Amino acid sequence: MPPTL
Amino acid sequence: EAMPPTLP
Amino acid sequence: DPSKLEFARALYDFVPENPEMEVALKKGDLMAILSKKDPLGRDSDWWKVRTKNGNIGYIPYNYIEII
Repeated sequence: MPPTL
Repeated sequence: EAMPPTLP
Repeated sequence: DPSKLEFARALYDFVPENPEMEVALKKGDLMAILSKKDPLGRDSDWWKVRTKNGNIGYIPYNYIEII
């Protein structure tokens, strides 16, 4: 939440 | 060119 | 060549940590994919795109879907 960068 | 929805 | 572009939509908000190189996305935002590689033609998890108001910059590949 959100995805990993 | 494009077509969706719905991010509720 | 514009008629060859892919386009993508943002699945999440993205606030750029380096706004010098990166562009911001709001969930639902549309964009065009300019490149999937880094500037030197190598694989990359950061994709170059053009936003809804004509800014160019990089975004995370896993925050988008390709229409």
